[PDB]
Amino acid sequence: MITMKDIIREGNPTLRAVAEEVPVPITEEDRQLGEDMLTFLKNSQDPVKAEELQLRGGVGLAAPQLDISKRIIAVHVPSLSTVMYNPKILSHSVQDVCLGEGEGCLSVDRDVPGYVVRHNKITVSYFDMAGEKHKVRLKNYEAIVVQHEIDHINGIMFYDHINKENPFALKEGVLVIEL
Ligand SMILES: CCCCC[C@H](CC(=O)NO)C(=O)N[C@H](C(=O)N1CCC[C@H]1CO)C(C)C
Ligand code: NI
Repeated sequence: MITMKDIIREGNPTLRAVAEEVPVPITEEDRQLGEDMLTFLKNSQDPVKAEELQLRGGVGLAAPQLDISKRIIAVHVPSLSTVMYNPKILSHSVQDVCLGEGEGCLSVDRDVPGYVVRHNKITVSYFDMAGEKHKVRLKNYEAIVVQHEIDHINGIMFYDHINKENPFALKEGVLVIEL
């Protein structure tokens, strides 16, 4: 089962590499990995299990974070709960958005203050565990989570987006989500 022991941290080069496309039809191993990833997210959100297993809560996870350089992401937003294989953003809004409390990441063991501005709306295509294609329109928090995970498969970390000089600057027009 995935626990914090399996999640690599900032400094590990795999987090900055570009993940490899996975085969379609989906391999049984990639299917299994996806299942284990979703199970981790659910476990991390269960107050009791999170304590038992000493897990940090998370709403998304990308294969590279497990030192598996593959384009596989799992999301469990408290809704949206699924595993996306070879996900790609086909289009996005002009309008941007950011979480008022900033972002964190299971691979980052330090607090990095500041706004992470992303697109408020995105259209994403992906293959599910059965290798069947889906095209979904996401927005707000769900869009933020998916962009955070897709960034991982492109070797990008949330803090790469922070304006170090002015971390809480808010360009006129950007939306804010407060959880
Ligand atoms: C919103 C963008 C998606 C964040 C995904 C991460 C999980 C992760 O490491 N993904 O790669 C998470 O849950 N992080 C948490 C997080 O940043 N959260 C949880 C509630 C919303 C937001 C607050 O900043 C903290 C607990 C580390
Ligand atoms: Ni992360």
